[PDB]
Amino acid sequence: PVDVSVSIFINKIYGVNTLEQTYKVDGYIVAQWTGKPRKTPGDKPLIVENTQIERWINNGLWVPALEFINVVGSPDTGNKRLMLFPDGRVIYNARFLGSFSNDMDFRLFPFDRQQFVLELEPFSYNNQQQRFSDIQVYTENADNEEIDEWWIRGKASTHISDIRYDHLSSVQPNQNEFSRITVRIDAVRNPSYYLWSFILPLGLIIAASWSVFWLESFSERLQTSFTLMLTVVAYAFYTSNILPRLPYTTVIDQMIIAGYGSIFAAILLIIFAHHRQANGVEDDLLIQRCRLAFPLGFLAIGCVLVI
Amino acid sequence: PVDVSVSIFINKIYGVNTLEQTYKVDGYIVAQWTGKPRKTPGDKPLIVENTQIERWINNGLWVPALEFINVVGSPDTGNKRLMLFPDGRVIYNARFLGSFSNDMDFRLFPFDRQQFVLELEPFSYNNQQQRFSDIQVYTENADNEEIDEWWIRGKASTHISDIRYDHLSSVQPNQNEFSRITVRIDAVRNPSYYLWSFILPLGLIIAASWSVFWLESFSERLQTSFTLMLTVVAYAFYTSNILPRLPYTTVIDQMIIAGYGSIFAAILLIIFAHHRQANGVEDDLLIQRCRLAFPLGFLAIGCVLVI
Amino acid sequence: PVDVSVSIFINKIYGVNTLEQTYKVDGYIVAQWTGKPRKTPGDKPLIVENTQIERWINNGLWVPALEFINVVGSPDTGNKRLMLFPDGRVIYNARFLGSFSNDMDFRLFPFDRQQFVLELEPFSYNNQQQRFSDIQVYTENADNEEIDEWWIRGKASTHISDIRYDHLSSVQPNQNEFSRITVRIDAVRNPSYYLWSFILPLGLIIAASWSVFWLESFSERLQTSFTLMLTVVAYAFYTSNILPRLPYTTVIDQMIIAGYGSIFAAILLIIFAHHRQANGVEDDLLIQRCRLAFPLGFLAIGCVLVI
Amino acid sequence: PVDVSVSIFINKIYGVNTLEQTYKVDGYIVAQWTGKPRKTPGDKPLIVENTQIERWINNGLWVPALEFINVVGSPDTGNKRLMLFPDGRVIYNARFLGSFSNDMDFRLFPFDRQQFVLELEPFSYNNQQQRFSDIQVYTENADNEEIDEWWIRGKASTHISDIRYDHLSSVQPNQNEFSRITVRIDAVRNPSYYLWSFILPLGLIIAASWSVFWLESFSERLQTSFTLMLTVVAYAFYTSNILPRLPYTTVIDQMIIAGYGSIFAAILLIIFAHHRQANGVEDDLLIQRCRLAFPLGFLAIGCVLVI
Amino acid sequence: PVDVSVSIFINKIYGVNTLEQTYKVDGYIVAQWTGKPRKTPGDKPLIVENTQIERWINNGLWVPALEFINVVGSPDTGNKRLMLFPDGRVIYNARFLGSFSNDMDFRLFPFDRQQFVLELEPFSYNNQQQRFSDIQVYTENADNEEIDEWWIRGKASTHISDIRYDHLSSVQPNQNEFSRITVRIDAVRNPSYYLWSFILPLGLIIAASWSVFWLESFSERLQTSFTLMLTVVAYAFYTSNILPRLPYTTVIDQMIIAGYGSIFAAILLIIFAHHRQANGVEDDLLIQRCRLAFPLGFLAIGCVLVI
Repeated sequence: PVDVSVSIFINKIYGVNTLEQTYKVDGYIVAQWTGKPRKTPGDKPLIVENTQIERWINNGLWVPALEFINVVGSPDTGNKRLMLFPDGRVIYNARFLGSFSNDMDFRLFPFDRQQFVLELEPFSYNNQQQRFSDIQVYTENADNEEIDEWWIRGKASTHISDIRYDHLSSVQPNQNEFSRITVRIDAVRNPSYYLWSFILPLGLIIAASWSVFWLESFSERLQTSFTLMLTVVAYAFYTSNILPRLPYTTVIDQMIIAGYGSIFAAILLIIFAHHRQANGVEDDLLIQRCRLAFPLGFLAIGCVLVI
Repeated sequence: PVDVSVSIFINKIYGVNTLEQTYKVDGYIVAQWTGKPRKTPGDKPLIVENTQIERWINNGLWVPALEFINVVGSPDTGNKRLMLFPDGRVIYNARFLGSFSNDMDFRLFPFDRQQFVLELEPFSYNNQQQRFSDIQVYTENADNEEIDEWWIRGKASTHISDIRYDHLSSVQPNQNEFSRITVRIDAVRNPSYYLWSFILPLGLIIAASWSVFWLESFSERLQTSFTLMLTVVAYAFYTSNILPRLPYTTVIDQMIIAGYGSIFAAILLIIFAHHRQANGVEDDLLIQRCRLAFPLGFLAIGCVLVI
Repeated sequence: PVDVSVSIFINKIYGVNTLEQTYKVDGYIVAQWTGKPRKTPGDKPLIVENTQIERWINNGLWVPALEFINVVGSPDTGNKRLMLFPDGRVIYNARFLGSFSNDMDFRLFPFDRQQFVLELEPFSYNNQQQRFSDIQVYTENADNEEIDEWWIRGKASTHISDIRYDHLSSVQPNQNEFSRITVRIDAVRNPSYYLWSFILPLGLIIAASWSVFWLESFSERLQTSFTLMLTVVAYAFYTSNILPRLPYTTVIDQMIIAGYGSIFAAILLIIFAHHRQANGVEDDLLIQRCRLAFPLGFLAIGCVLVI
Repeated sequence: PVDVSVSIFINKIYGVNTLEQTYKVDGYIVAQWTGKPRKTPGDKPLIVENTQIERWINNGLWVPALEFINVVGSPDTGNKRLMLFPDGRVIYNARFLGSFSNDMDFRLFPFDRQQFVLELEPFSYNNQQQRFSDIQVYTENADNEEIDEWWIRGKASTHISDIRYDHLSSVQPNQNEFSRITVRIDAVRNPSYYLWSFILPLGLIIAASWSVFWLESFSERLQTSFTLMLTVVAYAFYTSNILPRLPYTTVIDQMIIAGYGSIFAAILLIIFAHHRQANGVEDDLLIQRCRLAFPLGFLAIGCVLVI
Repeated sequence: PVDVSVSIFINKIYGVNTLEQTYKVDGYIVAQWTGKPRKTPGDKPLIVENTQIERWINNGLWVPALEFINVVGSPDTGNKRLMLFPDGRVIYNARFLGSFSNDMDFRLFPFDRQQFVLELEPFSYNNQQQRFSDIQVYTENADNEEIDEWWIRGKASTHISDIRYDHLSSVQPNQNEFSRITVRIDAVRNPSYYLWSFILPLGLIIAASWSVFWLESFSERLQTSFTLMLTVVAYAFYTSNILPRLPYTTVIDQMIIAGYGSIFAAILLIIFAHHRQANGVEDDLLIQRCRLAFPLGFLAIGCVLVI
């Protein structure tokens, strides 16, 4: 059971893919273990650089393949180095950029918060053959968050576990568990742009829609209702052209639907108010009371919506 | 006739491209067979990792090439391993990400349901030379479907078959059959987003369009009809900018066309009512009757559509 | 002069790029010739798979390079095999996916019809050194055309030709000709989507635009004309955001221009009728006349255009 | 100083990237020089194909690296061949597809005209070590200009020069010169599409905007002005969504700004006419003057700006 | 401590990605150091080209791997050469294209100013093993800035520093410092396009929106306000579809929000004027006053909001 100590440096996380639930991570990976002692040039450690590494494998060196479980396709392995010590220690250091997978819930967008995970596991060697001892994940402070799309909330959380693959061969008695490293980094989306350039104008438009009941004529009210409908449609289009593709309704989508329904209920109430009573009465109490009740009814419906 | 037992682990299915009829599949592939026995270091099984694999082949090891039939270009094979047992067993294990093709019908979108298929076949060796014994496909449960784009409905269906290529050589007596593994996985699209953010606003706009006959003046009616047409145009624009490119009409496209035809028929009826009777009679009976005859008749039209 | 018999299996054609005039083609390529006999294990033919291929070339085996002339960049070569027969026969079989070029005229879109071409030619060896004997192009029937964007109409047309590169050396007497295989596949675009969601709504919008002359007042007519102009603009925008990039006007672009001109001529005719006569006359007869002359006149203009 | 004669075949130029000032070039490159004589298999010249080339380099063959200076990243080198003659001649032939950069000015778009340049230079050897003797550039006729986006004006123009890199070491006396081949191909953009589907509808919209002064009432004029503003806005959006991204104002952008300013000046003139006279006399005389003075000053500006 | 002198030639900077804070840089990298003398053919230095370089490493040539710190994934290594001198000097020259990251603040867009940085560092060798001696950064003048997207303001600033990695082993006394080269290039964005086609039309639209108070009727004012709102919505749509994605509000976004607020305050003031005094007195004094307070107050608040 070989003891392996790892350390993963994280340079950047970016490239959010909402539909595919992937994210790009660039950083470093260090893995250290202890092998048979060896003679080096002098007693100083030996340095082996990318191509030369393969040579040592062809001559019998054991370098285990550590696979990113949650990765998406072969990542872009940058420079890689082996440091070989005379006492047998071996250190594998590699720059890596890769697309990783994780369950991501975007329903509370733009106020969502996610957690980027990394999953390391030996590809061929089990835990009875090769064991994980140490994890250390370092994230740069970068406290000037205002510029970045995402805000990291705390340093990385680690988790070593043992994964049991049930569905395997039947001649292998007990060598079916593997040592898996899982790294989690919580982060929150910066909603400033969506607050100011999406939410605030939408609320202003809906308030303007409420301002329809201050028209004197019925024809004016009903005709302007369609201008309001078209306004909401154009705004929803601008929205959808900017916002990311998704298979569920975002919060902004819900505000859009709320504006649609408010205008629809306004049209219904306008028609009803004009054609309610007898003796050619428009029920002036209904119109001039709705002129202030409609904002409060909608605000109560929205405070119930946030639940 | 070599008996090969395979096992395909499916990690993720995503990236549907509607125009190309492709979908990306990331997972593992395992293949086991029995060859001539071999001496290993001790009687313990030997493990060979990516680069060294090629070396063993150059010294005479026979590793057959298994091609994904329905694949699109060279897939991205990640880490790969050979496990060699002293009794002759050989196991090939490889991580793979690839884009696959299949007939996909999106006419009932966004309520469509598809089936992702995989087709494995030996590239050069026929069925009289190399045979498939077992198929085993494992899919993760992933029971929090509400977030995922597609909902897997059931376990995978497998089928070993014999494929016969007619157009071949003329010296080949009986070596013209191949062993093909076929895996099918049914799936259904999540229609929530298109129901709430597309279907509901489209229907609400169509109802608001119906509300034109409740106008008193004729000029108001005809002038407002054009604002309604422009609303439907902007809505169809927003729709088409979001929805996937396709060569046929989706259900939503049909609803857009239905809104167009509804407004056009409304304009025709408005003109008819204004100039049906003599001496400039409005024919208010027609206007009042269609005020509620358009909804029932159009729902009947859509019902005869759906069936 | 080596006789080479080829066979090209065409699995799928897709991914047309209008601006680049490229299209993606995935299939197989087979090339067969007869060489000096060779010793195999037994008298059964020998099979060589991807990597080992290079070894055989390095030991003196002659494998000619066949270049796709009309391809765009290095294609994605999948699995490849060499079949070596004891009598000297050699068969090269390779899976290939590539982007190919051909002159493509999209003026009649969405009613255009194109033909996908493939051009094979030996890269270095001339016709006095290497000759093409047979071509056979196989495409699966796939008679369920309704799903696919393009409809293949008949089997591929083949043509062996000899191409003479003029600009060559001046000491070379006659070794300047090459054997080129040309494959052509005619196909027609499925216009259903563009028929129903583009052409039909456009005609409906243009007829509704003509319906402006049924307004009683002049001011109503002129004010509504601008709502119609904006409607056409929004429609052209929807179109252009959806339709493929091109450097020339499609049929749909001309229909957009036709709607533009119809609305503009309508505005011109409205002003003319308002100010045709002296003493504040409206020339209502002109409005009544154009009310039906615009359908007839514009459809006569469209039918003269379609000749 | 070795004399090297090259030959560049140009198959296609496409894929202009406006922001990056890049263009895709697909063609062939041939380079010939004369070396020490050599023994061939038989007395006929020997042909070496892609993979074998590297082997021949390891055995002492001198093949200089010729770099495309203005290229962007590693181009896609397809098949490459060495033709070795017994008299010592060496010919390197390779298919190449690459993205190239050059100063491109798009200010007069869609009436712009550009020139595609290619820049070849030996990577390691100077002019005293390796010299360019001949250039021969072959460009396809492509006389079906109506379909192609760009019109080539003439065959390629070439220019060999010697480049001196100032910023270098101080021990190198005069070996700081390199032989650079420069190929230039002038071309003019076909403006038909942008003329008919962009310029003409925009001018028609602006003329309709001029038609505001023929409204009788003041309220009609001022209220219609805002729908006209909205029309220009929607058109400008359609424009910018189709037209290529750029860091400067195109001619079409200038026409958009001209329409905007025309509508704004129209609003100014409308309000001025309404309140130029005391007691708010409408001053219809000003409207009757400006209705045909405004297009006059506009088209005067349109002819002036051309200078 | 090996002294290494570098030289970085910068060919082009482009491809700014606002969300990822990356930019593509193409140029050359030169590295010079002095090793033990060597026998060459003659006294002229020996030149080694790309592939052969790798061979020389397997036979014992020491070429240190220098990594770009701020790069994103393996850069696109073009041609590379080794020049070996008899006096012991060794020079590595390589063409490179890569994606680089740096803190980039786009808040003052379109007047933003950024700085493109490059960070060079040895991958495996520390400063006691390998040191940087000289920096020389050469940038082409390119003084025709008007065409290019970005304008470089001054020549590059260079800086050698020593970077200390804390998290390392604990037996290593002082081998925790590395020699880092830092290159900074200030640059300013070309605002012409965003000035003329975005800022100026937006200001004209806002002034036109102010021109609503010159309407005589109350209904005219209130109904026209909604057309103005819709105009602002379409304009914001056009902007956001063209402008680059960002997580914060640009200056242009602030102007859009300001137009929104102007229209909303105009509606508020209209309603207030309609119901300011008893009996729904319209308060013509309020309209007179606001006709000049709204523009002047907007100028004052806009001048306040920038300091």
